[PDB]
Amino acid sequence: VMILFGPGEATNVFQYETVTIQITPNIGSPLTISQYIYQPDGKVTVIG
Amino acid sequence: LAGLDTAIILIAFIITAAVLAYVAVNMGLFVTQKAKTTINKGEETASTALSLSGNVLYAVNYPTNTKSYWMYFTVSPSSGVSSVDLSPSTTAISFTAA
Amino acid sequence: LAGLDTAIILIAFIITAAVLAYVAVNMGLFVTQKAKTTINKGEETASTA
Amino acid sequence: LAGLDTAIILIAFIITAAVLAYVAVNMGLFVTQKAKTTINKGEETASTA
Repeated sequence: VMILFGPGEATNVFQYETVTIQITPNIGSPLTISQYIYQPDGKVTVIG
Repeated sequence: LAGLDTAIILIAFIITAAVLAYVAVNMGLFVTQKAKTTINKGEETASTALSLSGNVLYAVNYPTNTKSYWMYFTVSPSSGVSSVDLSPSTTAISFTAA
Repeated sequence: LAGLDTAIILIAFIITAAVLAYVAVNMGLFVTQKAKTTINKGEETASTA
Repeated sequence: LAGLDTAIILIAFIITAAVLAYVAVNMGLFVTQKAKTTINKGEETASTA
């Protein structure tokens, strides 16, 4: 699963913040993903 | 005298009972199939789920950190029990930063 | 008179109940086997690493 | 004769079952959400210090 940010959400980096993603298919229970994001530490950072 | 008027009412009452019989059986067949379908959908609902099955990766304009690029993660059906429909017309993915 | 119309409704109600019986038992056999399979897959998931 | 009194009782028994169905589903939705809220508050309680 890949999320690409547009100019709206891109505007400044997630720091000292909770981010939540939820996937909800048409049958069965949804998957809820939550991370408190500290400062990013490299080109890619491991958040969860 | 009475061997005729009674026979007519008997005919009518038989037809009346047969009409209820017809409706009751049809509607029993209908409702029991709705129950069958529901039981199947209940089991599908209890079984089908996604697990997060990798780390969550986040990408930014490092080191400058003024701008956000993408997030990546990996998912799989939970405990290998059943398949998941992921068509984007039916499925939603929500994103919140409260 | 009444010894006939009542008998017809009885026949119909028996068949109606038998139809529910048929469906309920079949679907119980089905779902309980799905449960058996799930329990096995849960144990496989907890054990395998 | 019997093709009518039986039909009335059927109507009434259906409505009676539908009323229990209505209440049971509503109250299941309610209680399961109370459970969801409780589970969240339990995790908040264990984490926050």
